[PDB]
Amino acid sequence: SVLAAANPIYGRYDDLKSPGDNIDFQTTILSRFDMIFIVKDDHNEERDISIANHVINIHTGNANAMQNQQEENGSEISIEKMKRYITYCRLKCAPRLSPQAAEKLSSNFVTIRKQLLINELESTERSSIPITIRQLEAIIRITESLAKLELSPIAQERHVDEAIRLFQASTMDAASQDPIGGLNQASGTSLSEIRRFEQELKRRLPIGWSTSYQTLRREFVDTHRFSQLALDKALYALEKHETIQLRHQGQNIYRSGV
Amino acid sequence: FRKISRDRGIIDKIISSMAPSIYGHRDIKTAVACSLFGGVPKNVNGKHSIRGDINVLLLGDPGTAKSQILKYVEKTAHRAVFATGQGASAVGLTAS
Amino acid sequence: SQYMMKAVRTNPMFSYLDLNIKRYWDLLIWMDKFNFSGLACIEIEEKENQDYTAVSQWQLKKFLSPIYQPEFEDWMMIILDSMLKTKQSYLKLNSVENSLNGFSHLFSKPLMKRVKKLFKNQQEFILDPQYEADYVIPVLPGSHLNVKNPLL
Amino acid sequence: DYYLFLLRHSSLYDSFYYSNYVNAKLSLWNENGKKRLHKMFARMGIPLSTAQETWLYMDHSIKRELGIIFDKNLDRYGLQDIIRDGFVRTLGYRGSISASEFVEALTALLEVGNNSAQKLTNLRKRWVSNFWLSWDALDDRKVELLNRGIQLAQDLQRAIFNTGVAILEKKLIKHLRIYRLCVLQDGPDLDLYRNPLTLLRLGNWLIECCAESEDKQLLPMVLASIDENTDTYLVAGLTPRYPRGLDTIHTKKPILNNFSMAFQQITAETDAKVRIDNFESSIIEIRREDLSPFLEKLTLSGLL
Ligand SMILES: Nc1ncnc2c1ncn2[C@@H]1O[C@H](COP(=O)(O)OP(=O)(O)OP(=O)(O)O)[C@@H](O)[C@H]1O
Repeated sequence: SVLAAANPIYGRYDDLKSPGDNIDFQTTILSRFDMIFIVKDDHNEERDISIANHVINIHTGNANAMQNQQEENGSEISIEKMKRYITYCRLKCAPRLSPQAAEKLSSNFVTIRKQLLINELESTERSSIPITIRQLEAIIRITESLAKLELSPIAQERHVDEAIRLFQASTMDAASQDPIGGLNQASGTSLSEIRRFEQELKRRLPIGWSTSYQTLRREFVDTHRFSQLALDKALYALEKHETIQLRHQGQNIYRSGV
Repeated sequence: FRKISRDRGIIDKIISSMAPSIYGHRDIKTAVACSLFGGVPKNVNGKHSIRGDINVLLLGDPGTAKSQILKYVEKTAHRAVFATGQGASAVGLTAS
Repeated sequence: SQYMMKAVRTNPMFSYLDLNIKRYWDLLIWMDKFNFSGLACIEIEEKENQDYTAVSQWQLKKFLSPIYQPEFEDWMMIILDSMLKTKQSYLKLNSVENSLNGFSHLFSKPLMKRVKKLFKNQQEFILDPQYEADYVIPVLPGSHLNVKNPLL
Repeated sequence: DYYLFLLRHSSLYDSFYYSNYVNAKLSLWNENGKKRLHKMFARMGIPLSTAQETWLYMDHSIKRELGIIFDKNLDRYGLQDIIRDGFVRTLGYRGSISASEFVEALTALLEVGNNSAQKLTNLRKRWVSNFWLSWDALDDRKVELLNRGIQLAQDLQRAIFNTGVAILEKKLIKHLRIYRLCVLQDGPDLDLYRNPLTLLRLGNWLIECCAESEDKQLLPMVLASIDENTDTYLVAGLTPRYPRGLDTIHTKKPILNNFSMAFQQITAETDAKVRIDNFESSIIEIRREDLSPFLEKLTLSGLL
């Protein structure tokens, strides 16, 4: 098995630029990795204080005085015990899938492979992180690995859900970078239509009161101004923390600020 | 050593004694002294290792006595190695 | 003040608003509406030095021990006087409002000695059952903090 | 036998290093004491590599002549008092054990083994539970528990030494007129001093270190340790001790412990939140807030 670590070009991910201009690994090598984790810093104050306290406890000697206790009680095991458990599990068990697990996995593969088509058609450029049959076999392997922990002789939907969630956290998150704006040929008319629609919406709707997506579609599209990409325009306006809020199961669109 | 170590202001004299003939640049001298004395490496439960050495960078205008400070550090250090620019290779600063 | 009132009333947006000035403040310390202090005059007069009244409404005092509540007010009455004196000195002499730089120098030394004496008395009498009437933290509506050392 | 810590289950260097008497007589907590010990071992004729081997695997020739080497060299460094006679018990092809090592193993088994009222109750329940662990080690069938006790004793003595050097280097001991105060508020592994026996270990270390000091005084000592979980100090009063090798002219009924009466007198007069419930009347549990005033009263209490 291969465990690899690397940095992007320019050092940081530089979320302002395209994903293809940030990852120098070709599609040939990136298809052989079951899980890819893109790691970023969020610079939050609470997390920074928690990490600072955790790191200072390590240096001042307060680490060991805690750790042994948990390793004693019920929550941690030593390296040698975990090594012996790993070797016992690998030499004793080799689980198998159930008929319902295959049905749940096939639909997830179809969904995650459909999404890539819409993303590639919208961005009019090929995806840097690929989704292939190896990505289905990876989820199968993760399901069986999860089953291996409990020495279970069969893998079921309980393990399938966790494997799917891990795959969504690892690879689908990396694929779905969702660029706010790249100023490329894709959405070229949108470069002005975004401001046009923002002005039309902010003149129609004062700082109070709300509207609906149904009305904001029907009436603003009867004039043939539809672009099929306005789904994320509302979210981008929401990102300003003032223009748009979504409430009531996403039905209600509320004007909250300038 | 133990007699002069208990005088107040020993740190100030140690800093002032770094590269005496160079005038000013007290922050550079403080950084050089801190790098020379160094920190303490650590190992937590034999599975987590923490480095204990200080690295220093000097970015400045030409003619500000950076190279002379490097030569002084080379002279004072117990074990020192010197390299410059294009005269070093990938395996000349590493194992071959 | 008259020019601002006329300008505000002139605007068609606020033609029907009623505005009246209630007080003039010379020095104001503002935390919230329930905690403030300073020096105010009801209305300015002519050729007579304006009469000023000193107000101090501090709800923060209510959560203190009975022995320290008078001290809180007494020390605020010194802070305000020192600030007024230094502001007058700065006005007379001629990023930072230099009217209030250096006011703490006048009342720092007495405050340190008073705090030391109060701490010594607290150490002496905190465990005395006779003085149990003092050093009692009051219970008030909206009180949540559970705190140990009254002088702190 | 010798006044050495666990000689037959550790090395010779370890026995000389972790001894209360040797530390008192040579001040091993700093560099000078370690250098003096190295010079002594060099003079005696034992290579430093050999003195660090296990007692069973130590050189036979050195082990045979240990008595003469001790007798002829120990006098120069003031350590001639480490030679004594004791009792050694052997059972078949097993190995020899001395009484001192046995009692240290038992004490180690007592110390470590296996909304604040419940927190104290659980601690007291565990302390009760350790009694049967120490009880089982007195049976000849259960020797693995005795070995475990020996290892625990070694670890505990190492921890005591580590805390004592920190106490002695930072000058935490405060010399008041009536007594000497030592309060441990910050540091690692303060969870070992919630047990009275470990605090008595550290107090015995400090008193032994002070007895051989050239300063001539017999003031009682006060040792206080914080528990963050309970937010209480555990406070113990310790009596002074004469030097081990001093003459018998001063020998009498030893110095009397007067902390019980003082604690009762202070507790009766004031409504302090103190707990005096241990069998030893010199150990109390006082809340964090009351420590600083209470001690002041003790200063004026007298009888100390
Ligand atoms: N206070 C000073 N500041 C700068 N230079 C000084 C000072 N005192 C003496 N010098 C002299 O000025 C000259 C310039 O120093 P130096 O050659 O180290 O400069 P540099 O630009 O840092 O060098 P390099 O490009 O080799 O790193 C040296 O001969 C040095 O001895």
